[PDB]
Amino acid sequence: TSSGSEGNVKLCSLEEAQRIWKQKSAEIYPIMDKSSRTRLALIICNEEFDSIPRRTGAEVDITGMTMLLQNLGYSVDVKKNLTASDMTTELEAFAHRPEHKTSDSTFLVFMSHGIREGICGKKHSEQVPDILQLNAIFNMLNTKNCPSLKDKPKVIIIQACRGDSPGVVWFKD
Amino acid sequence: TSSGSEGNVKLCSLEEAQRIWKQKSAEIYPIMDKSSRTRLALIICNEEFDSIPRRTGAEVDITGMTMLLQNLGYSVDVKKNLTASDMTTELEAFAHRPEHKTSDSTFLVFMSHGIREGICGKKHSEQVPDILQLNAIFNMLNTKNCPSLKDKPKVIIIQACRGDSPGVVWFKD
Amino acid sequence: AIKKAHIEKDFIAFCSSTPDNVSWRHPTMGSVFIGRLIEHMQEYACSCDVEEIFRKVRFSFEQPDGRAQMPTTERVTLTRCFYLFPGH
Amino acid sequence: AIKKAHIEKDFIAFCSSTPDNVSWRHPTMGSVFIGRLIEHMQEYACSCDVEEIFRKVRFSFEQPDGRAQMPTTERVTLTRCFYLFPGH
Repeated sequence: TSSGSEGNVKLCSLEEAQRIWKQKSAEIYPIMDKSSRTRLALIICNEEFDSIPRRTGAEVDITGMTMLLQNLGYSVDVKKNLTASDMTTELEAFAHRPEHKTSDSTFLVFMSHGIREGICGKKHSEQVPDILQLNAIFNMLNTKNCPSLKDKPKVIIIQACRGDSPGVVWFKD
Repeated sequence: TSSGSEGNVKLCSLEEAQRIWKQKSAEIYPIMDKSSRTRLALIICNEEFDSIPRRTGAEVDITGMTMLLQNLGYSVDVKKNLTASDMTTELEAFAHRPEHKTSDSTFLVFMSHGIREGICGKKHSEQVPDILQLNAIFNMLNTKNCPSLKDKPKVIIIQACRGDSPGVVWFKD
Repeated sequence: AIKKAHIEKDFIAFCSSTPDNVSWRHPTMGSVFIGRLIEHMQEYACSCDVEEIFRKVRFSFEQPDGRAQMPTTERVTLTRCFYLFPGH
Repeated sequence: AIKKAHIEKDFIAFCSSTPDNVSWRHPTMGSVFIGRLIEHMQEYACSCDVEEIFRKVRFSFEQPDGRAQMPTTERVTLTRCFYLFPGH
């Protein structure tokens, strides 16, 4: 059955769930009551850019990821075609959402063009860079800026190039 | 018994060793014959600096690490008080050592002063930076520059500051 | 009173490629990394922790072809295993 | 013939602290991170993979005090579990 809330995500049986709490003791992140908990996720996807080419197919990634994160129990916020300044504002706002207090974890997902230095905002070009740094995301989600998410896993996912190279070398078989 | 080659390192019994190859199949890095294998490790430690203060106690770290890596079966090369240029030369040389061909893994250990940007060479000062970047180590050990160590784990350990901050925030208990 | 806490802790970043290198995307099938991650989460979230799932996603990229990329885990400060326990 | 390989793969970096922050050192007892790592390797190399050992080393730093630091794992491209199998 895959018509339920978890969809195509394979369920974890109660026998397997308690056998996982046997392999490792208090070395697992605590999970909140399914009843009361208010899990938040956030996807920022840039498809339409001013100068750099269009990311045809990003919609399938937005669809796929959103559905997956919902299956895992998160309320997915989807944001699109933002500048590095705009992304900061939205990351700042997500860090201020009250639901984190009644949450156990979060997922941040960024899908855009990227360079060696960071993630590209909608208005990016080689002459006028519009870049969000990996550093910025962490800084904005740490204990100083996001105290609600203290002691709770924060999972950041980035789909992007990190440079121009194909990342391959040849060798004799 | 701790007078053997592995010293204070707890031995892995053959029962536990084959029970580990049952929990995960071919998802474990292959290990070479103890007889023929030529495992290499390298520790670079900077204790004496030109301008920045002396790293009193680094000797206990050199002792400890060297003994530990030897216990794990590595031939430990120890290098001291080098510039960023000197460290590159030594990293370049370690990447060229023939024993890697008959090895399964390696350990790189760096112990020095550090800043946000990288690891400090012996001649470092704020006016004239002498810094080895994390990027440089990886670049010098990858498949392009170190083909002997292809498909083999390379473990890099860095003891250093990464900035000046204490890394703490306060909160109400 | 006031207690001290680590400023940065309980983080994991999962990137689509090693530094300096590209990440691919099909125009009708979306990004390879994302698709591979969904596939693997769908299949492994019940039994493995997220760190392990990422390792497995990396493992599926092991054998390269016409288009190659090697997903990379960054800035890990998880002090515990994160299990999703799907359905709970 | 020639085959394609990933340029960067099978790496793990373990740093003494999170970025922006300091790592401590006692003048007679050496560095805390190193000492803690030796301790943990000595005790866990037989049963856990290196990734897990690093997580445990991080876990021992969980409760901070007068001097605080949070070791960080960086640029992980391990596609498999690395077990040391000490004594083998």
